[PDB]
Amino acid sequence: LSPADKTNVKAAWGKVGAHAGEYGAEALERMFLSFPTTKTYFPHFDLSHGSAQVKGHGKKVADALTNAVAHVDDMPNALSALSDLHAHKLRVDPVNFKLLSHCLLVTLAAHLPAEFTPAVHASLDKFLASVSTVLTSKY
Amino acid sequence: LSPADKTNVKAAWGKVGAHAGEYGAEALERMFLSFPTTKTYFPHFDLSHGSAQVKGHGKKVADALTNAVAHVDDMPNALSALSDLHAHKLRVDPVNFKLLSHCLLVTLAAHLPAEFTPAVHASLDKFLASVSTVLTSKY
Amino acid sequence: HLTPEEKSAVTALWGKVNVDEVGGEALGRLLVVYPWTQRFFESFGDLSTPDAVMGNPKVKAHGKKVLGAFSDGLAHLDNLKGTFATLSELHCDKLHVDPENFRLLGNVLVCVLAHHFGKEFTPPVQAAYQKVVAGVANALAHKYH
Amino acid sequence: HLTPEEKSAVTALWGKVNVDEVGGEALGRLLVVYPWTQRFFESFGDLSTPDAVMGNPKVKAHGKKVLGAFSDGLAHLDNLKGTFATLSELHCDKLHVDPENFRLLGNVLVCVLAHHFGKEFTPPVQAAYQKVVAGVANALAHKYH
Ligand code: HEM
Ligand code: HEM
Ligand code: HEM
Ligand code: HEM
Repeated sequence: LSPADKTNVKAAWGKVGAHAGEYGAEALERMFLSFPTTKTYFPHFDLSHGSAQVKGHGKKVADALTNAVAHVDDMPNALSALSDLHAHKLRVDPVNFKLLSHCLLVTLAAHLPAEFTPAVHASLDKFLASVSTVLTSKY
Repeated sequence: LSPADKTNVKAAWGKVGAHAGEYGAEALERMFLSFPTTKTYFPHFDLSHGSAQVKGHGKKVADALTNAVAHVDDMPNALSALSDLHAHKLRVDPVNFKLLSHCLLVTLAAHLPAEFTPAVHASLDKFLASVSTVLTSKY
Repeated sequence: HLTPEEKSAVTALWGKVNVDEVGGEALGRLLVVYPWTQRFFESFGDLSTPDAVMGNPKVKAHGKKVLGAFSDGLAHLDNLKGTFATLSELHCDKLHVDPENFRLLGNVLVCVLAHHFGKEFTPPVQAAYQKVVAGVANALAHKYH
Repeated sequence: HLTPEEKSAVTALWGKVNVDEVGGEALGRLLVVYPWTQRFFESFGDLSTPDAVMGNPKVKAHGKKVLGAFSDGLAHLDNLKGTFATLSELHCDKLHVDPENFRLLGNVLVCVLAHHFGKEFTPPVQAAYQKVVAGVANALAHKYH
């Protein structure tokens, strides 16, 4: 990412803070309702509204994204283990990362309408695209 | 790219050799016929079969791919100027890098029957996808 | 294909949409987030930076006409291929726009509805609109099939 | 959507297709080149290496059914929505296969025809076959739209 991109992402995710996991859970829920082809990857989950399993997984995703922002300059070594999990073991179709990235943007917009400028929208999209490239890099 | 993919790419591309320029001209011709939306990018070319200009541009595309093969480990710096031309100046829609990559695979299949195994097919797609990732990295 | 309680939440929320601003908002964000789309719009003038694009009189004007085509599609959700026949011909035969871009504009609109409507834009509301924007996207792309 | 000289080149080359082997070589190549697709064929057995996939007898057997479905498409080029309405339901509502993967199998089919026909698989012939595969992928995607 460019210098301006780094600044807009760190700033936006700074002002997410403790809400990180709550936001992650909402993005998974928006994903499961809008794109029903993604429910097949979680047969061992209660995918009903308010589900405790979705809340706990929400926080795991959020914490993975917080590490990514904190290691923006060395992203393939901050997410190395999750490419193995996502590509080799689970065989997650690459389109699905684009569906989660989009629901994660619809969440940041509904909750942070003051920070969700068109320039910050563009910075977060390149950031989630980069995260998506690293997690599909074992294909 | 994995060491096995590097060996497979070098094997295949070694056998192309002196005909690389001819094959690049065939790929461009196959793309204009199959995906006629790609022609909007060459309004200053004669795009008839055997056009001097398409042969000329075939050699430029091929010489760049040979460079990319000789620098597989430092692709981002070998192609950085081509990344600027195609994103900043030309504004080429990323979907178009997938149509030209497919037309290259079709050209190599038709010329190198013995060399175009499943294993070699897969390594060449990864390589052309790697080349497309760099050329669209200013987005 | 929307259920009665989907079609009623879709139509309910639209009546509260500032038809003037949201259209320009949606078109402006597409040009800044996916900069290759700018080459279709050269005559609109200065798209050099994010402020040049959002404050651009022709972008804001053209956005009213986009949102206005979205408004007519909701009314006729049972005949989109018909409503969008003339725009399909324009976008696919004259302009040569890759159908992947129809989906991206649909997805940028959803992000913008979420920006304005906030907590009123619920996950089940979003799933109903994601059905609308895909249906629009496929109606526009029919002249390629 | 095929000129008269297109439809005649398409038909002429298809008649020479080894119906026993091409469908298995195409399905086998989809699974090796795009490995996420292997999760839908879990019960076909050993898909652990490239050599396991190509010689896997369930892959060859199912490869003949896929090619059969394409022959049926070529015979009904003017009504593809109607010929594939049952297969679309299987792939879309039961199996939950993303429509992008339909384009990938069609493009892999085009690579395999070029492998087998070499010089005969001319650019004009390839462009007639691309329209067909696009035709078939859009018909299999109909139950989403
Ligand atoms: C930005 C994108 C993504 C991130 C950052 C991400 C991150 C993670 C993390 C951190 C885990 C848990 C690792 C652990 O156990 O410690 C995980 C598990 C998982 N992810 Fe993702 N993921 C992403 C996208 C996706 C998508 C798009 C899918 C499917 C549509 C998916 C499916 C799964 C599945 C099935 C698991 C395992 C659940 C279980 O069995 O416990 N992921 N992901
Ligand atoms: C693997 C993919 C590609 C490679 C390696 C490649 C390589 C090149 C090279 C080496 C040049 C010459 C630059 C110069 O004159 O210094 C060039 C120019 C160009 N390329 Fe590509 N290219 C690729 C894909 C594409 C695609 C997909 C499009 C459009 C669909 C495209 C459109 C152009 C155009 C319009 C020019 C400029 C032509 C001119 O003004 O003379 N390229 N490319
Ligand atoms: C997805 C929904 C879309 C809708 C509903 C839509 C709708 C429209 C409408 C109503 C017009 C004006 C037609 C007229 O009054 O003559 C138009 C023109 C146009 N659209 Fe779109 N469009 C969409 C997507 C796109 C995309 C994705 C692009 C480009 C990336 C695009 C590029 C254009 C261009 C270049 C014009 C002509 C502007 C001019 O020169 O006057 N459209 N569109
Ligand atoms: C143009 C593309 C395709 C065609 C023409 C096609 C055709 C067929 C046909 C004829 C069947 C057998 C129907 C039956 O026996 O009831 C079938 C089954 C199936 N297809 Fe496809 N298919 C296509 C693409 C795909 C893709 C991309 C996938 C997965 C990535 C897929 C996954 C399956 C599965 C899982 C089955 C069921 C296998 C079983 O019996 O256990 N198909 N397809």
